[PDB]
Amino acid sequence: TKLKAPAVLAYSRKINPTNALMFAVNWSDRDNTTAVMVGTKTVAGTQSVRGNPNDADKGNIQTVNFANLPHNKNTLLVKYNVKFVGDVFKAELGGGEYSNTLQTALENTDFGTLAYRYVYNIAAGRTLWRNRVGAESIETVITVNDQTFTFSDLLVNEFDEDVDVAEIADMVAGVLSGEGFVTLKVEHYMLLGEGSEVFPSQEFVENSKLSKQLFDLNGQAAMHDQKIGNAIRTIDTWYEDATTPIAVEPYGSVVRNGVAYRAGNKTDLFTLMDGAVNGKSLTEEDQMFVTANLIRGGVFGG
Amino acid sequence: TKLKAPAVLAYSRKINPTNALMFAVNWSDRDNTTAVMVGTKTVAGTQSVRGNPNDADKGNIQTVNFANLPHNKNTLLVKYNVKFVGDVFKAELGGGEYSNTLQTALENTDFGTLAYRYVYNIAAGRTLWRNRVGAESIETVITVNDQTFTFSDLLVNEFDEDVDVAEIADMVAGVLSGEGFVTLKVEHYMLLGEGSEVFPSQEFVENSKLSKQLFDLNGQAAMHDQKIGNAIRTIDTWYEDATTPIAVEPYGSVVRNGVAYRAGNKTDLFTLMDGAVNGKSLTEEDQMFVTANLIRGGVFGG
Amino acid sequence: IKEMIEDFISKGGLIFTHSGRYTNTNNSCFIFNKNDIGVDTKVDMYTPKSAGIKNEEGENLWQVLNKANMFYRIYSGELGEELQYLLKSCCTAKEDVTTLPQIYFKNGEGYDILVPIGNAHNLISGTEYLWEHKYYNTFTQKLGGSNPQNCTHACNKMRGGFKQFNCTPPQVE
Amino acid sequence: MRKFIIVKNVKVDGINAKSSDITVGMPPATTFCGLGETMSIKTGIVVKAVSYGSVKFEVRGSRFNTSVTKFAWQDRGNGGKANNNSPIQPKPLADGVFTLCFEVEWEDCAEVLVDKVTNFINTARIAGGTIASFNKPFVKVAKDAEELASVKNAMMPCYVVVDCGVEVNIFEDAVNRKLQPMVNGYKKLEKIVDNKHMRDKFTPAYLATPTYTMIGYKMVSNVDNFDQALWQYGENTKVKTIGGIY
DNA sequence: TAAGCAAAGGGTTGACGAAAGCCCTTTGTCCCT
DNA sequence: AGGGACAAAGGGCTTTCCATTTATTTA
Repeated sequence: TKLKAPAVLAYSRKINPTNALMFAVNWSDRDNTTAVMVGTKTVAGTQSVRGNPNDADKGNIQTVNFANLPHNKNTLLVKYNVKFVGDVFKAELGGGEYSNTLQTALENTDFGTLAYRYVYNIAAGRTLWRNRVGAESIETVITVNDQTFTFSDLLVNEFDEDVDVAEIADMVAGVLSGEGFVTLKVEHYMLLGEGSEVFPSQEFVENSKLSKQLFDLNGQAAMHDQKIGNAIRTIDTWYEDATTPIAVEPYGSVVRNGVAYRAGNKTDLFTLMDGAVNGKSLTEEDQMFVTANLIRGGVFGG
Repeated sequence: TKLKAPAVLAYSRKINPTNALMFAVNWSDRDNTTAVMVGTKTVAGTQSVRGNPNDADKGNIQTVNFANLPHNKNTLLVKYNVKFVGDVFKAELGGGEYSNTLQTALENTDFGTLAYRYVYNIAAGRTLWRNRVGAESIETVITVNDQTFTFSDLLVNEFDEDVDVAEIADMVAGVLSGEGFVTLKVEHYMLLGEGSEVFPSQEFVENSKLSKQLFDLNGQAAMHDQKIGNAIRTIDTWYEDATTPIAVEPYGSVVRNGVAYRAGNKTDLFTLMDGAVNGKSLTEEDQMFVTANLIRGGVFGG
Repeated sequence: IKEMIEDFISKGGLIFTHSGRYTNTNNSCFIFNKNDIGVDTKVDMYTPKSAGIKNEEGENLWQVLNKANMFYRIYSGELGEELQYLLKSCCTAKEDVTTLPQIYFKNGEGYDILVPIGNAHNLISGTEYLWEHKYYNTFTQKLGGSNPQNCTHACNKMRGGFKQFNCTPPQVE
Repeated sequence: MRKFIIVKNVKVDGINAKSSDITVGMPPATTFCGLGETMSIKTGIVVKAVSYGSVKFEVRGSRFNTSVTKFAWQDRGNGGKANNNSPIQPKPLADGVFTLCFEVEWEDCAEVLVDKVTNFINTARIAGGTIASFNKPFVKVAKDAEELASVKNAMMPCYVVVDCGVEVNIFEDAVNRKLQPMVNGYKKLEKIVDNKHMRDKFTPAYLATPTYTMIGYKMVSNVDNFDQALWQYGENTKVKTIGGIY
């Protein structure tokens, strides 16, 4: 008949990115790392809503948090650590016959191209979300277990094949397919131009004076760890009218566009599991989607 | 004989743990310590709920308590104490009779194996369950009655014999076999990475503001004491089809997984007490489990 | 009132001003102390799996007997012996000590074993007095878990739960 | 000639906060006055009075809901009912740093009292709590109020508890004055007919109901009388204060 | 010292049930041929 | 002399009955 997820089936994080930090460096010298800090400036713009055409002559004012490269340096440095953990399938919470029948039905996935797309997203620098634009050249350096690599140009929308991402893909694919962890200490260098604007992650502010407050650790501009871990997993290219590599979620849902790319057409992850536990043959490019959501996380309820 | 069990039976807990405390230190100079301050961040994600595919193109920003190491230190320090109390044969409720004919029927069991598994479970780092996962190098320091031992690497899943742990095993088995107390101050050190994420205990709460709340001592990250005592309790490899150690439960059920091993197959507690009271000779791999229940403590119905 | 009181005695039929059901749902101990009942005091109500019949507005036996000393005008006895005797046939003593705290006290030259059981008026006057009159330091609890209607009918009626005081002193800086 | 023994900065962990179904948080004065009888019976040192402060205290849980661990399945009759989580009835716990003062008469050198309370701390539990770290006890001698003020100046910093008394009843007094109630005594209701389910089988057992009182949390450097802060056994099955109502 | 301090979009879901009733089985208690 | 009936005693599973405020709110 049917096997169902346990009322409780929770899947812990198999990626642990640290919240990235934003530093200011020069281009020719990268050792004088000086914190880009969150400063609080004030804007005096316009009252311009789609509604309320009467209020179009009275200027609004709010205090926003801004972060720029200081006017002696022309490179933004983004420093983080990402821990790719193994023990992918073992259900943290939950875990009986919907964790083990998934193991006997999901041991033959493609971990290699999975790890290739994840290390490509770090290497092509899609982890910045706004600092790519207005940048002449990007240099992303990755250090794993006392070895260092440098990446100059990778067009991010099409996952090209090269030789300096592929061996890190072998390490990460070996560390998800078994036990353990692999630590990527990654530094992104962007020649944004002299004294340009950097874009940290905004925090939620619940009824505060600041209309725009950036993420802050010790007075200094920083980006959210879950924003980094969002941008590791923008690998999903197996949905209806496959196009952009969007972030992988059980409904294929980007909340900026307000449309879920895998929902309501029998393609979602949840659906793509009950057949797997029931024993149907999962194809080569959607069990990899299921495994990418295993290494994402989430709750798998009743 | 042919006598009936008491309808209620009370046992004191003879493994009394203290709640863990969390600090951030560097891997070389451990003196420069600071508490891991539990903060509250707010995360904007997708719905990602089982079923409900119609409202799967909407966000859900919720407040989550987080606890990260600061980005000047890469080491997580843990600190707590354990007390073992002798005279485990005195029933709180229950004066004796049934208790006495079980007590003199359980004088020839293996206290040393239980003692070694307890001190091996706290030595290997089972007391952590998420901060051990991803650490570059763990180490443990145990200070008991003015002597100090230090361990570097132990396999948590497999109980492997070594000479450094057997002295602590005998020194707590002496208290366990007779009467008295022994208290050990335990510290754990983990190279996790620069500004990594730690995992304190989460509270049981339906809090209206915080979704996932981490436990605090005036803001400092901390675990539950019974979270520690569950991992020291986790010894059971004597149930049928045993592969992993589970917590001592009278029905052999862990509730995170949602299954029950020892229940309903003439293996659980309330059949084995009736067997041992009525003169039936027990299996030589069952008697240390019965003992374990007692030291963990417990009331027992009818 | 007569038909659902008759349904109550045909049911399990227990009323009480003191219980240990609030400490643990496996209690089944019930005593109606007499001398402590004053005009504004409140009483909870148990029958098996919290059953009952409404009074054609969704109104069960509880708020009936609880609403402003309704019970008093049958307990003092201005409503006749016909209702009062059938009311008095329900308040029985039920003893049980299992899964309850059992502590000691130093009496005169010796110790005394005694079981702490809870009070009926305190929970309901807590829900109706810390709430309505603006005391802003309390904890809100729900007993039991996902199915709270197992204990009593008081448990069944309001699902917001009772209120305790906070016992957190200010700490040293 | 009275003697005082002091337990400073004792870390209590696992202490269940449910003093009653209506007072949660600190355990009642029955707990800390029965600690004296616990060392009077287990050890043998006669304890006549007790006082307590709080260096720190926190009940485990959030701001309006404090709550309870997932229960075990430690009951007979739940053979197939073990795969599910638990039946969960509320039992909130706490953790705190406390100071304790005991009134003892010793008639012996003070080098035995410290060890004799030290080995009792390691085996007893503070209302289900676990002692983590505690300072070394020391013996204080006071014969008047001037030398009792030397006891007053050495508990700095702590927040001691003094009696305050009830005006008419509990929740009304908790509202208009904004004070704190806690249990100070127990009233006998009914005697259990059979003693086969007791833990002693000889002493008669009576059902009890908790009687409450109002208190006050005071800075230890600002209390006029320590005997206003000490607590002891009373009558009948109650506790009271040496110094009376503050 | 004086005049003016924005808008939408969402805010999770999963476990957390004692007692009466209804059958099923087992072993105290008693029976002759 | 021992299986078979007579019946108590545990034991698994099966409903069940709910409806108030959902708090606000921190020193």
